[PDB]
Amino acid sequence: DLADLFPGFGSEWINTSSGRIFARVGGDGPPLLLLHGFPQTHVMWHRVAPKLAERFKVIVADLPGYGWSDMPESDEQHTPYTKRAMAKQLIEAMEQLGHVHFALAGHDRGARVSYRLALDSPGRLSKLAVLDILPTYEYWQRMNRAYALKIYHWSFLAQPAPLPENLLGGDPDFYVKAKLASWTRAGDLSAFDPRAVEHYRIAFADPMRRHVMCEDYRAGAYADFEHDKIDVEAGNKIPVPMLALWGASGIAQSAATPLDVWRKWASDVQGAPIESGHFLPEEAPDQTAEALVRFFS
Amino acid sequence: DLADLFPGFGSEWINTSSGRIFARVGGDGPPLLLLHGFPQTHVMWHRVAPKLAERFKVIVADLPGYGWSDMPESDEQHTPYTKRAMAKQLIEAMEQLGHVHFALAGHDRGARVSYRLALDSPGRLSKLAVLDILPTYEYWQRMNRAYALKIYHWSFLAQPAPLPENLLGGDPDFYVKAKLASWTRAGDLSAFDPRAVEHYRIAFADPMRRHVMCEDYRAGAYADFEHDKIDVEAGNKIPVPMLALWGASGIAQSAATPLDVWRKWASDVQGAPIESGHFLPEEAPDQTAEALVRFFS
Repeated sequence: DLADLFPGFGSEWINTSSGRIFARVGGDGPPLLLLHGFPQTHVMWHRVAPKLAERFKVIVADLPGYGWSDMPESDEQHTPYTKRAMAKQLIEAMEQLGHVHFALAGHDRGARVSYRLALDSPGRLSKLAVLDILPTYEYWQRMNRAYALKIYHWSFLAQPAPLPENLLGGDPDFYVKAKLASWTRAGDLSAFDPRAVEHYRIAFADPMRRHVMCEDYRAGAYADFEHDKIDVEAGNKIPVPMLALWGASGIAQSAATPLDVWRKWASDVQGAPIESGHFLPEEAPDQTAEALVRFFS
Repeated sequence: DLADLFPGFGSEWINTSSGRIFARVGGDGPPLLLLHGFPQTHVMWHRVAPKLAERFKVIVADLPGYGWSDMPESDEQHTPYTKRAMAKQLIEAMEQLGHVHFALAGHDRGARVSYRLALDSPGRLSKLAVLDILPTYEYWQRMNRAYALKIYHWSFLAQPAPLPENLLGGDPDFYVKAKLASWTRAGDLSAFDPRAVEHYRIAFADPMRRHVMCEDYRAGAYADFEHDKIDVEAGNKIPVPMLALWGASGIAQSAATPLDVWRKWASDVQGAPIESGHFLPEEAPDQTAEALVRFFS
């Protein structure tokens, strides 16, 4: 029932100290790690990874706790699902492949892992691409009526268990599809490959998977914010050359482009809007792929 | 079978242009309208209404669309569930009883109706009490990270239909009990009369009632905020003598000091904290009733 959307990619279960990371691996050349976000899995890269795999060893991983990666036991502080912890786990996973210095592109939650990784261990990264995020700190700092309605799920999923878990169980299929549709330029699922939607839907149908996503968001409200706040206050910038791509209808320039935001977080950032909703690699795969290839090569 | 929590009170089905308002009616003396909020019905006054009914003609109304009141069909602007519309409907309902000048105490959503009533139609009110609220404008204006996590439901229930409705429908009992419990001081259902809880749960079990509550919150995020915004930016103050009561562990006190906020909205406001969570009339019936008797007398 689950299509293989990365023909010619191998499938690796990468052991780490916190559990297995699942990854599709293809290509040859410099290693490039691609991290999806919510509510998706690695298959969201299915339209762009083949193009990346022309020039790179492309590692398309499920985030810890997402997709087919193992789900580490969480704790009161949601530690394993803090971006610091997920970055540490993915660094460990890349080390199991002998990749200690790699390029990194993350979308959504994966991009939050990615810039936290860049902040915590910039020596691991040759280049960083983040797709359609601002740092978690920025979202919370920007919090106002408009953002609270737009990213209500940041506060909804951060509610204490089991409130979101129980509500999500009310109609998980609807919810994951609603999230997918509502953040696209189209407003429907037509930008997505149906077989990828089935990947997302099946992952979301697992209550334990949904709980992990809530743990991720709870981290996003608490530890991840605090971690970012320390960096803002210390003036710590990302020293890795980075590319920030955003959907022109994701979250753009009401009073500051993402580029102006990322410049405060990174010393070397280039940016471009992509004609897309949130799901750049699926809504605008050619435009995301060429931007990524141009940047990483 | 639902309990009668208002022994001696009559029951009135009041016709209005926007549907019938259900109300319990007891007492004698000056008319006093009591409005409940979310996720409650008029029965949350059942501990304080009989005390009030010694001194006042107490009309304990279900909000439009709540309890046993009719549910006007909403529209794209959530118009019947805007506090302005509900206020107008309750003015009509009161006019049906011959009450064109009355005292008004509202809690939660009902308090939002109440202060909007006082802004739109102050000549209708002898005195106004609002329980555990600040104006909707103020909640939205103070919606930073901490407050967005505290009252996430303001943004979650305001999401476009049928997203909240679909999630709420899986286990409505859980959600209504979770909100009742989470906003009390004790954090459980022990403040509530079990028979009252059953009223609330039964109303919440109706998907149309749930939809109405979301419409209320949708109005709260849009039209209500806009109406409030116009008044605050115009410096329109409530001229009706006002009592602002709030729970020391309630919702209003976590955004800001309530009396300071209310003094910006009201030319003649007194305030007192009550040791209580959000549900002042059920958590602190004696203190609430005494505060209301003293103020309205």
